[PDB]
Amino acid sequence: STKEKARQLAEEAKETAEKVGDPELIKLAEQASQEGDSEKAKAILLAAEAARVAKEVGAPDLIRLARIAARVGASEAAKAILLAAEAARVAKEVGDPELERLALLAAVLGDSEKAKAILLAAEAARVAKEVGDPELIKLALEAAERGDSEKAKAILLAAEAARVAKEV
Amino acid sequence: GDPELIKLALEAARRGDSEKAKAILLAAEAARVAKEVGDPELIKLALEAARRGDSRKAEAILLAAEAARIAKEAGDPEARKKALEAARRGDRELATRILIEALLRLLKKSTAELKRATASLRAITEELKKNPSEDALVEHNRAIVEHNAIIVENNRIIAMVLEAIVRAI
Amino acid sequence: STKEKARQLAEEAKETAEKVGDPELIKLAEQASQEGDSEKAKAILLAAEAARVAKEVGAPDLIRLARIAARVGASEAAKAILLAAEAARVAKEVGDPELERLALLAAVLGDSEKAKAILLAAEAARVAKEVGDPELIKLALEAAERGDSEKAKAILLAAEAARVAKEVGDPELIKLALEAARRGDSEKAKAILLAAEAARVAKEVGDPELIKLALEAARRGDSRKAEAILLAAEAARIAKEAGDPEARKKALEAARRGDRELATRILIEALLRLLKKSTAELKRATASLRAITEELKKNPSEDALVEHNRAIVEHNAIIVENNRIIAMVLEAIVRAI
Amino acid sequence: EFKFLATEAKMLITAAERLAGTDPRLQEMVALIKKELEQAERTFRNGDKSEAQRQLEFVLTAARAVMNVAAAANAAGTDPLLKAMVDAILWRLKEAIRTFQNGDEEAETQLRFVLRAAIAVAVVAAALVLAGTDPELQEMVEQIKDLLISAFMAGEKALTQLLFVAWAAHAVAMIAAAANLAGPRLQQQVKEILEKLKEAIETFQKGDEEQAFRQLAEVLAEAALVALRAALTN
Amino acid sequence: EFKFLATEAKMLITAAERLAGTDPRLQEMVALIKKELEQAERTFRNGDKSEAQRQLEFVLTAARAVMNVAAAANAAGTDPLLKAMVDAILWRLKEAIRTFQNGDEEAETQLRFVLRAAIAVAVVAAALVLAGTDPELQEMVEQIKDLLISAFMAGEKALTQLLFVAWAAHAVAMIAAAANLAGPRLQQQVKEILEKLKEAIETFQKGDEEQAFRQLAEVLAEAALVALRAALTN
Repeated sequence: STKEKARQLAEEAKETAEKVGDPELIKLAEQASQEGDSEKAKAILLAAEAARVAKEVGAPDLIRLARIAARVGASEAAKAILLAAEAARVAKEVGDPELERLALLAAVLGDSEKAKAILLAAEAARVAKEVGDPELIKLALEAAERGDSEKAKAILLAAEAARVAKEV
Repeated sequence: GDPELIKLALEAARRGDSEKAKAILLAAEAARVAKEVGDPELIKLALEAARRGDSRKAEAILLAAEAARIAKEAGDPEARKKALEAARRGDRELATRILIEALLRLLKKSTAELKRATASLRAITEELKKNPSEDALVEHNRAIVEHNAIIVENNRIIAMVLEAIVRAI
Repeated sequence: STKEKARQLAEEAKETAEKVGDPELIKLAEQASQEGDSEKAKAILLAAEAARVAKEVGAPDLIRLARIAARVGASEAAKAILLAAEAARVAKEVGDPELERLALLAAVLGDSEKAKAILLAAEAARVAKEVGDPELIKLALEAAERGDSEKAKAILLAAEAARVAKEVGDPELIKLALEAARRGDSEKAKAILLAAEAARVAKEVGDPELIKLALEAARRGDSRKAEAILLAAEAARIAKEAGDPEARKKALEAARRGDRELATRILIEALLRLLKKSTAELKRATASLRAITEELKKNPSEDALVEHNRAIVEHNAIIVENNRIIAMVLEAIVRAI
Repeated sequence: EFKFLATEAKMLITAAERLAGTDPRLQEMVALIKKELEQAERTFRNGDKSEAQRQLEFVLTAARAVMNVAAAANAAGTDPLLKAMVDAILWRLKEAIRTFQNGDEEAETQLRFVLRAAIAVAVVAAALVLAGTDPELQEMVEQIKDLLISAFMAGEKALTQLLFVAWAAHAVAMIAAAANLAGPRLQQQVKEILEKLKEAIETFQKGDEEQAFRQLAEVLAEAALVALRAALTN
Repeated sequence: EFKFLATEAKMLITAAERLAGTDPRLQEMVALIKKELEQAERTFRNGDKSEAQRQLEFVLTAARAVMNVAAAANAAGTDPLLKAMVDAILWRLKEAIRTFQNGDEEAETQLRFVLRAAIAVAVVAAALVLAGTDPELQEMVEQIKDLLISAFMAGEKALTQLLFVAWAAHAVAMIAAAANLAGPRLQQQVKEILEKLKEAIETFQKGDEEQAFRQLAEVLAEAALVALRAALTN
């Protein structure tokens, strides 16, 4: 079931790449299918989803990052690029450039942990700007610079708690 | 259209394993839900369960497929992804919880739609009241029927959510 | 958090005192807040609630009792006065003066146990007068004079079991209720009540094995087996309403087994089938209402508007019926969960 | 030695402090290195002479990569991908500095490549800064940068790949400097070394590890030989 | 590693074989290194993996210094003092290669400086090759070369001195490359970094080890920063 799962995940990779605007990642996915690497197939799939979320966000850095990750078949780098494109969307919703830098850095380092950290930190910055919690935004920026997903999720939950408290 | 499920059913019939046959049935149902929704990972997990014969994993995959179908009907792709993750995990408790959250969101949406429909029906009633005629009574009755149909749809959504809770409880 | 809880419970005490008609208890509550005694605060609160329930009942004895309890800060006496004012309301609903004497005595002695005894005994006397069970009323009066909350609750449950038996026609259940009242076993009386309910469901459905298991549980006094038989009887009733005789037979088997989990699962399956049927019926009714609406739209008139409104009302009634079925299923799930 | 090759590290620290005037991450890394330099000099003054030598060797690579990053920032003040990879290498360097400060062994593992990473990064930065109107291979250099980003992901599959990328940048940086001081003999001489360079890069992108590296190194050597005459052509 | 960073040494060997077309001592050293590279690869193929790593690390510095010497010969084909110091470094490199082949320990001692010696030698060679009509500091560069010859004699008193000479050459080579592609804003910007460079060199010739090294490094950094704009000025 390894070669079949590889061909399927790689076909999905090529489809999400063509939807992302990547025919190169689509061809790399076709190659992952022909080789039978489910790891490379899911890597090209996560990278294609990353490129789609980036085209939704608008960062060519993570776009080329996911393109190279699909051309190589890097699953960690592809998941990092996907979570970093989510972080970039959340930051464009929030408006923190240091968060965008941390997200692009997590995508480049391929640290999916740091990428989820950047996503949770962009969410934390958005929730803090909505609540007005400067300590929460500071903790979010500190987690984004550090790449701590626990600290970024804590900043997000603290901004949400401060919002619920101010509303209460 | 799951020939793997049909093969598992034939193998269970030859083996006389009602458990394997029920697992094949649940896997065929999960694969049908995956094909109707478009969850190839769900259909893959269903085929894997049919080859394995795990009625628990197949039922969890079916619950996650129904949850992802409700999510697509609502628009929660994160819910569909969580359902895929839970079906890959093989548990149905998280799938049922996600289906419940999606049903709650869809129920809030249907409640907003029903409030809007009731406001529209009251407006058509006030219009027929201010100047009753053929068109006025026509619009008032049409708004009443539209409110009844919206209430029937909301009740159907609530019934689906309750059936999900029952299959979970 | 002791002083804050004290100030809060004492402010609530003063408020419920002013609502009860007690400015003296309100001032005693303000004093309990200023001192910071959460015990005295909750005491003045329970005494203020006691005075409110008394002003609702009309006994100045318990009123002055709660007033003094708030002035002193007696939590046991305040809870006794509250349960005794509840007993006095239940007795004014029933009409037993010995019960009122026992309730006032529990309020004066401050025995919250005897006060709950008087409340349950007034409830028992009311349920006996409603059912016509003189043994239940005698046990209620004996518990009120004794101050036994267990005996009074047993008399209440036995009067309720006798009422359910008379409404069902189960003389075995009525005999079990009288025996539990004489024994003072609230568990046996509740088992007799559940058995009378199960026998009523069996008679209304026609499940003689269910009525037999109900009589056997009433003779035994197993509230668990009686509740399982009642659940299986409701499941078989839903099955007959749907047409699943296999479900009724499985309910009979489970009631003979004495478990209610299988009975609840069968009731859930029957409710799911009935819900699918009601969903089909509601879709058909919505289609018919839309068709009548289109007919009134193509040619509106007296008959057209009449048919459109009649179809709308029929769809509303079908939706109400489906909602009632869903509510019954949910109540079954709640009684099971 | 541990205090006789740390004066060279001290000149490196003085250069980096004067060459990293932006990217406060670079100033913070220089400060942590000087503290690490101070810690080694104290251990060089203490009986921890072997620990002093180890910390000084680590801080030497740290200062070298920091100078690479500072020269990159000075040579890549206009490339967003370069600034992003630079901040990424800065974060990776802070992580490796915390790891080495934790005694992590794996310090000269990622930083072993992060040193080569900063090398190739400053290489691409100089290739972009000494470029002009017609880069003609900045896309390839971006591809190489992608390959560097890929090397940023290939960091185990980047040890020889980083060296190959640096050698291709050197063949490009030689051609870039030749065309920079040219107004076209140097351009025609660099057009033939760049031809073999692109051929090897396609071969290096064709999974050729020894042959493509050799072809790129020979192209770089021929480019440097032609640059010897191009430096006197103006 | 011992065979994963020796492919980089192999690209270095390919560059040097294509960049050392004269000085048959350079070709002979490249051949002895390739044999030493072959000996390490055999030890890398043998159970002598630590010996393979040591020989590969030695041969890596050997190939680096050999590339430095080849680039110097390509950039100093007209300086007799440079060719003399180059043949001297070639003889010293043959001696250090025989010593390391003898297991001598003292291999990365003189070659430790002879690596920096070849570095500063290629540095001065590039400073002379990228020069033109007005060297204006080739005498100083010859003085530095003298200081390099002095470093050639100061090899223990040359470890930081070689680094300082290389940094001064870099401040000169940056200014030299700036004036090379210039026809005069780059010349005026390099005239101010060269001022601090000569001031530090006089200070470095005044026995100032930290202050003069810092001043020369800062002058080189400012020169490299001005070169970033001078590279787009043409």
